[PDB]
Amino acid sequence: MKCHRCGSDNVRKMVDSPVGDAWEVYVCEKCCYSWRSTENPVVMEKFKLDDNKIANMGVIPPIPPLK
Amino acid sequence: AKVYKDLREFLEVLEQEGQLIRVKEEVNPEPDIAAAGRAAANLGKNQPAVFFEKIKGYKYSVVTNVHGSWQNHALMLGLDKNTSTKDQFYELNRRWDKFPVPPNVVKREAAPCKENVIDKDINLFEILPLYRINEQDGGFYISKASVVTADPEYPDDFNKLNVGTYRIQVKDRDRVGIQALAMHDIAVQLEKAEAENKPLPIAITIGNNPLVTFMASTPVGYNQNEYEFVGALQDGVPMDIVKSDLYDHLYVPAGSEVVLEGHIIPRVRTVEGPFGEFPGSYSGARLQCEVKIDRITHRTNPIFENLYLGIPWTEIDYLMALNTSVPLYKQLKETMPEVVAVNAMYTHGIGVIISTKVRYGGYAKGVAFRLLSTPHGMPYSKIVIVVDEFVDPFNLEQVMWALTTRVHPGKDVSIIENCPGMPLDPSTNPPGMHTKMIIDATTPVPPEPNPRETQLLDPPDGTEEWEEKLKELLKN
Amino acid sequence: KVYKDLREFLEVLEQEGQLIRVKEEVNPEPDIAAAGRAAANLGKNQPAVFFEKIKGYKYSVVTNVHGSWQNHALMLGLDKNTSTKDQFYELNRRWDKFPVPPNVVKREAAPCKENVIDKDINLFEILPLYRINEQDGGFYISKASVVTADPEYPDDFNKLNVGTYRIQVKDRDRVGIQALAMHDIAVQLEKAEAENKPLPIAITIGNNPLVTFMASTPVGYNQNEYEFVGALQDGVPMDIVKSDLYDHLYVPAGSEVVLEGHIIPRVRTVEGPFGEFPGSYSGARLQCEVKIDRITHRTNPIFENLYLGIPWTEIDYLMALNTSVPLYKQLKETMPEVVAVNAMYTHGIGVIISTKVRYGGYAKGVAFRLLSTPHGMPYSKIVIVVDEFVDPFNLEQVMWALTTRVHPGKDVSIIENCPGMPLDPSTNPPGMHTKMIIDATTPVPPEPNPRETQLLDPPDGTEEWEEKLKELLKN
Ligand SMILES: [Cl-]
Ligand SMILES: [Mg+2]
Ligand SMILES: [Mg+2]
Ligand code: NA
Ligand code: NA
Ligand code: NA
Ligand code: NA
Ligand code: NA
Ligand code: NA
Ligand SMILES: [Zn+2]
Repeated sequence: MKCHRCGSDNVRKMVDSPVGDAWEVYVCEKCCYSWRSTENPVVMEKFKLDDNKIANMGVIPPIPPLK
Repeated sequence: AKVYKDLREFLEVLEQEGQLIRVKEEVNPEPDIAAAGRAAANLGKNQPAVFFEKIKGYKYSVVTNVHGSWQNHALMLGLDKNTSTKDQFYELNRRWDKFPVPPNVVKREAAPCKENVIDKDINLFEILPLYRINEQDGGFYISKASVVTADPEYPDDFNKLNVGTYRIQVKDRDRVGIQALAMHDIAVQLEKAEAENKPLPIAITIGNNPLVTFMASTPVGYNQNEYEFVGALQDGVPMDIVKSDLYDHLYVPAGSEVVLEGHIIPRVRTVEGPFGEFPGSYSGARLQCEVKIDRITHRTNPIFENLYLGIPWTEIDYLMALNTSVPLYKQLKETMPEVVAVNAMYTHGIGVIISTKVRYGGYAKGVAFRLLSTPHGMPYSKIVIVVDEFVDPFNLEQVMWALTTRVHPGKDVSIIENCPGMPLDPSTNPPGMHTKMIIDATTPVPPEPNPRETQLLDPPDGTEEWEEKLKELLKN
Repeated sequence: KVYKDLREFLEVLEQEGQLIRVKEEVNPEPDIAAAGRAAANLGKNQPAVFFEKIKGYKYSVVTNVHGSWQNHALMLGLDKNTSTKDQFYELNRRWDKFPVPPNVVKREAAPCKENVIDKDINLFEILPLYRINEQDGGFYISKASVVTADPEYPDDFNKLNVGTYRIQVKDRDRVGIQALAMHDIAVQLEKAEAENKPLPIAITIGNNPLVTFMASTPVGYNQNEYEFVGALQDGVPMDIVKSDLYDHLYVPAGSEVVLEGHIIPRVRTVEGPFGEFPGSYSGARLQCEVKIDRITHRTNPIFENLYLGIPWTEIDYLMALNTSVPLYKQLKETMPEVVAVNAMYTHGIGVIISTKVRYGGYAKGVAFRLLSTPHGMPYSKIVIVVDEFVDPFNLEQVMWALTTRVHPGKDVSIIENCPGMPLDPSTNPPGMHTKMIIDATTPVPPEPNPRETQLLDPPDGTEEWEEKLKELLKN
């Protein structure tokens, strides 16, 4: 199984449905993208990610110096 | 009149007034909870809150459009469900002046939010029916949430304890991501913590008194405690708070449905978003903070108070309509009594219209300067229009008149580069920084030269009586 | 050292070698002005000069009371050689004691009530009036603390305001006051003139130097200046007494002269011209007239007047710190990131602000607050903002911040048609000037900055090498 947003295989199960076998939830762990086993997600080409975009992504808020 | 101690009391009133409907059928969370929220706001007027009793995978329930109408907004203040907009603005304007109303601290046994405690394997999904709000959202989000943090430098100063609203992306069973925007109070405390590489203790509350959620989103000063404002808006009745379990200096509402006690991991950012925001567009993914949940307290059968947001005038736009204008009006009026009213209902205050008397020439620009040096307006307000005392800033028809007859773009329009901005504004090309525009739609006052005649016409003599004589003649 | 009247302060000035006596008789016209200009021209340690005999008059005069840092320090009860920044920090502290209710005394206990003039009124009998600058329109009363009360709320002691305004003598019993539109007195005058009713007024002369100090201080409308005097006296309340003719009007108990009267409503006459602090004559305009109804004064009154003109006269010393401190406090209330504010130059028309930049563009927000403050909205034309570590009082460093941190493409902002000050001779539409904000701060996110602007950490041993060099030089 691969991630729908960045295509990495470092994806794992996050949680099971608290009641029965309704569904599961998976997480990328390379880009934090999570999704439910029921909803088949199709990430728009605008919102996909690679190692390059995550590198120069910009932080909110800035990290201060250490003193 | 009616004051609420928990979200449940308010929901009962909403149902008694026909402003809440129950979705008794089970419904899977993905496309539906969002759709019902959009449809509820799309109803136009008298929009009710929708209560989902059963969700496909989860144990508990959710409610979506709690704040999503003027009717609910009026009932929140204890007013008649049909109280007008201008009536509510005046009621807030009055109660606001009771500001310091010390909250009432209660014993832990008396707080419903402490009924249940989770300390072993932590799982948000066990207690919160998490769902996806918009299709391309990066994950499951907690939009309506009141977050409590304390100043690391002065942890005993109750005034520097701040509660505000921030969007939270669930990233694991026990970890979430918070948007600590640079211009909000929480970032001030986060910087103090990260400057020493120390975590920042935090408490995330869900399902509160509608006034608490209201004050959370209100841009009051840093040294002003929002719980003390709740007591004022309750017309002097103090609200009930209890001390957090893991962190003193941290106080949460006693009647919260869920409380998440944890800490912000310092000097760490991960991929948060994307997320559909109030301007009606997706906000791009950025590197934002993560918080680790250390313990969960919640009421039996907890209720998930979440909201839908998107193309404007969703639930969030009603929430922000008056809580943004009132403190901006009060903040300006403190320095400049000539200010009459402030309208900041549009796009969360990115557009502000101010009505004021012009004490002396150019005073309108000075008012705009004050608005642009206020906690909220400095980073948020991009377009500031100033009109005369007699123009209703909430009547866009009149504002359109002031623009066409009182604005000389040679002098009355001023554009300032490289000023503080808000990144959620999808127009800012240097993101989080926008060029301000000030429009002085006031009539010139000395010593500003005015070769033209701009005084308004006094109505003819009998206009007052003729209105009655015409109305009387029409009754035939 | 706390003073209850002008005489106690003058005694201290003489004990410290900061007051000289002109025992010889001297003509009032060319001399009192020349002595005032010469006194400030001394450069440093400028003393106050006390004239014992004036050609036509009975009593005496004092000029350049506030006209030096030495006198300014003795005013605060500090050592005569206390530094500028030391005094600035001392004011920053006493300021936070703000509400210090003054002490009301019985009429018999007030020295200013020793003599009363009720019959034919003549200012020249008691005040050695003289002309300050050659082309002045007449004899002027520069240093004077004027007391007025709000007609709408005459009982609210907070809305009682005392400030300094220039006064041209136009007859034995009538004078002209410059009620500038941006000052507090104009707010009260408009309320009175809107009903064609006179505005009660009390003109005091020769006061505690702290009273003269607070008069010229741009505090808020709802703040009483007498309560600030108690704060600057480190908690010692000052003494006030009720005016004879008008209740709601309180004057200092130790004043040399008190002129009780009223502003004639809806009337303007030819006032000026008058040489002002920018070093130029201010043109003649139609300004208010005041009718003197009664005079109370101490026996052997002393006329505390000042000379002003090409800058750094006595007035420039008076306004140096009383303008910077309230601007710093007013800014600091909303924005804790502000470090210090320098507004000593030409009465605050130029202001330099030192601040931390919370987030990108915050420097412009600080400038916005300064331009929306009681004194900076109409006065401040050029606002330079520098980093936390730049001393806004060290123009050398400010010049460094300008040359290395200012990109005129973005950092310079010019805004047309903003509130202005008519006394600034540059305003083309007079009383209305275009503001200029200069962001000499280092860029902070989210403002993009591709360049390296961080400052160099000094080499390792610089601390010790400073000592080793000083020791080697002692040979
Ligand atoms: Cl015309
Ligand atoms: Mg706050
Ligand atoms: Mg005043
Ligand atoms: Na808030
Ligand atoms: Na606070
Ligand atoms: Na205009
Ligand atoms: Na006052
Ligand atoms: Na004053
Ligand atoms: Na800069
Ligand atoms: Zn991924």
